[PDB]
Amino acid sequence: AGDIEAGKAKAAVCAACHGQNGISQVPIYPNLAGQKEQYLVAALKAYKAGQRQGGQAPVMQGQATALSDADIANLAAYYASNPAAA
Amino acid sequence: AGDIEAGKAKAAVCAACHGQNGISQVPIYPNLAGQKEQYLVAALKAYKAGQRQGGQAPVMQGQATALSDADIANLAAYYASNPAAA
Ligand code: HEC
Ligand code: HEC
Repeated sequence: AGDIEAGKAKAAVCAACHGQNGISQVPIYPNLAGQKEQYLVAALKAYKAGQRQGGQAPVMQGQATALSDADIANLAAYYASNPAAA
Repeated sequence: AGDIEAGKAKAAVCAACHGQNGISQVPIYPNLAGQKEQYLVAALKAYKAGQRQGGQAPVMQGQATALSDADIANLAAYYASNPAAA
C-alpha cells in the first residue's frame, strides 16, 4: 500500500507536467488523477525499468528511474485518490 | 482529427476491459475516459509498435496491432470526449 500524504509531497516534482491536481494542462502529458492505483504502480515501474519507449516516454523514464518502490506506491495512492474530474 | 462516432462504434471491442464508459472495473486495466486525446493516440501507437513492455503491456499490445491509424484517431477522440467521472 502507499502513503497518500507522502505521495502528495513527492508529487511536487510531478505537478509541473501532470498538473497540481493530476489533470494535465498540456495535451501531450497524461492526466493521472483518479487513475487505477495498481495500474499507476505498474506504469511507474515500467518507466523506471526502461520498459516504455516511443514518443515522449524517454522524458517520463527520466522522471521515474530515481523513484524508490515506496515512492512509486505513495505516488500511485496519491494520484488514484484524487477526483478524476477535479 | 478523430471521428467520435466511428470511435464509439469501434469501442465495442474495448469496453469489456476499459468499461462501457471508459472507467474500468478491473484494477489493472486503466481508465480511458476524459484522458488527453493526443496522449491516447500516442499510447495506442506505442502498443501497436511493441513499444510498451512489462506487466500487462503484452495483453494490450495484442489488442492494438489490428488497429489502423484511423481506428486509433477515432478511439482517442471518443475516449477523450467521455466525462472522466462517468
Ligand atoms: C514532464 C517533464 C514530466 C514530469 C516532471 C513527470 N512526467 Fe509523468 N509523464 C510525462 C510524459 C511525457 C508521459 C507520457 C509518456 C509516454 O509513455 O508516452 C508521462 C507518463 C506518466 C505516467 C503514465 C500515465 C498513463 O499511463 O496513463 C505516470 C504514472 C506518470 N507519468 C507519473 C509521473 C510521476 C508520479 C511523476 C513525478 C515523480 C512524473 N510522472 C513526472 C511527463 C512527465
Ligand atoms: C483487456 C483484455 C483489454 C482490451 C480488450 C483492451 N485493452 Fe487497452 N489495455 C489493457 C491493459 C492490460 C492495459 C495496460 C497495459 C500496460 O501498459 O500495463 C491497457 C492499456 C491501454 C491504453 C493505455 C492507457 C494509458 O493510461 O496509458 C490505452 C490507450 C488503451 N488500452 C486503449 C484500448 C483500446 C482503444 C482498446 C480497444 C480497441 C483496448 N484498449 C482494448 C487491456 C485491454
